[PDB]
Amino acid sequence: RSASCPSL
Amino acid sequence: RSASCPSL
Amino acid sequence: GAMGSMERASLIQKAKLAEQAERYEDMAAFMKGAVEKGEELSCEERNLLSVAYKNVVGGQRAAWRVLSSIEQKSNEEEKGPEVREYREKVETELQGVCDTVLGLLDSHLIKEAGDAESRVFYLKMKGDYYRYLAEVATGDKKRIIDSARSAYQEAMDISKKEMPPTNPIRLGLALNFSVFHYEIANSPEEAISLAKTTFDEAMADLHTLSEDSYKDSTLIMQLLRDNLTLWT
Amino acid sequence: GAMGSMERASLIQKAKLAEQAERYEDMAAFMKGAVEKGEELSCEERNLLSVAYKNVVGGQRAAWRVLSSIEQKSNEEEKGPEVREYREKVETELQGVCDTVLGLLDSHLIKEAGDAESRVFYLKMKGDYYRYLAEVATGDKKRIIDSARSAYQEAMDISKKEMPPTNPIRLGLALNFSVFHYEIANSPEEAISLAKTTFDEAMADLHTLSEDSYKDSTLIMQLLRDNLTLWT
Ligand SMILES: *C[C@@H](C*)C(=O)OCC
Ligand SMILES: *C[C@@H](C*)C(=O)OCC
Ligand SMILES: [Cl-]
Ligand SMILES: [Cl-]
Ligand SMILES: [Cl-]
Ligand SMILES: [Cl-]
Ligand SMILES: [Cl-]
Ligand SMILES: [Cl-]
Ligand SMILES: [Mg+2]
Ligand SMILES: [Mg+2]
Repeated sequence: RSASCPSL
Repeated sequence: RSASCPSL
Repeated sequence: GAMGSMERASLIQKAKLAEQAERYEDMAAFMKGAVEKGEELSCEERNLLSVAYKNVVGGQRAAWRVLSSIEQKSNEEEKGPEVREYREKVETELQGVCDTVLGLLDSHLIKEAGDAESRVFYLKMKGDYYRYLAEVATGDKKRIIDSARSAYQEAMDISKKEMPPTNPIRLGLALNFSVFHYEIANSPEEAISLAKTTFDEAMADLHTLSEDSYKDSTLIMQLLRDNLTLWT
Repeated sequence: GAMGSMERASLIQKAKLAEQAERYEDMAAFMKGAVEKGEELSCEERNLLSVAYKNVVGGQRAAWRVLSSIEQKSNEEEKGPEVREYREKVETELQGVCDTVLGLLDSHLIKEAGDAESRVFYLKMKGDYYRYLAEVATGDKKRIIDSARSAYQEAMDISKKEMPPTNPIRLGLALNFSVFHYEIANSPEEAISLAKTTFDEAMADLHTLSEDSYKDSTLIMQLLRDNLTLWT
């Protein structure tokens, strides 16, 4: 799975 | 801290 | 609301405490409370709002994926309605949290946002929360997908005019929009092209940054590169 | 109840799904539902009950400690009532979960438990939930401490008569009772003596076990030894 922008 | 019995 | 009797500054203080205790659900309720006071949010406040809800929704999305996967495996021995019921339960809660965030954006965070920083921030948030709705949508998926695209594109237009290419939110917006293209809109080529051009334009602007700004931009740039390595 | 309309077997199935999705709060509500059907729990069901609530309460205990520590640091610049208010909020929820578990044990899990396995299990649970109340008690701490001790001692008496020394629940009971002595009752010597004698008696009974039983006992034995290394 692609990584989205993490919390932060 | 002391370890208690973990969940399992 | 339940937070209607608490001071704005007290809600913000409690949100920071909830963050330290990893009580993200409490953190989210405090920040909803803060937003409903009707004053514009500072940069630090927007960040708290964002962290609270991303963590709450993050937990629900992960559970949902675990359950969908068990459900799909069962549609290859008959086990009754329980898997579908529970998946629907988690899904419904997920949709309520997304509906809460989008309601806040619509009443009245977005329309009061005049500065590029705040406006981009709120439009990106809107894109992300429609994207999360899209991940679980089956029967309306098309309108949801288009609402996501439209919020992301509007944010991209402002970020391109008003912000330098290394600005962390401009970068994080592009990363999330590229994930939208790849995972939701079925456009891997659009995804790869956006990630590459975003990375290249930031690279060429690193020289303008202080060491601290430099560290913030390059962290997001690494995630763009990680996805490009996955997608290619 | 809210679970009163769902089948017992459906609640158990959903509890297992909630466990896989790490939705411990849902898992706890399903298992409460299952218990309130009024039938005795099997071994696997008791385990689900135990995992659900230990995880829910585990999260609250960790938040509480984070907050108490901030609160104590503030009683060494004046910041207002927020830290105390929030600590009290988390504390109150923690006490409600413990009160829920102890209510279930009292209506009617313990009194229906005839076999040593079930009875020890339920009494240990009772000890642990009073121990968690004791961790946060200030003004009644003494009665709470004594209710914990009394449940643990009753379980220890049955476990010593009815179970082999390597039985995982006998071992886990002794470990938790030793932590009670060390962290709650202020009796580090009692703690060390119980841990040592428990470890030694299990060691001498390992030879009777299959390879699988052997692996289960030795895991708990390592935690006894880890505490002994900390306490000595
Ligand atoms: C991760 C979020 C979308 C963002 O842009 O953060 C800036 C560091
Ligand atoms: C951890 C719990 C108290 C217990 O005894 O588990 C048996 C493995
Ligand atoms: Cl939470
Ligand atoms: Cl359900
Ligand atoms: Cl829009
Ligand atoms: Cl949970
Ligand atoms: Cl509070
Ligand atoms: Cl008792
Ligand atoms: Mg078959
Ligand atoms: Mg001072």
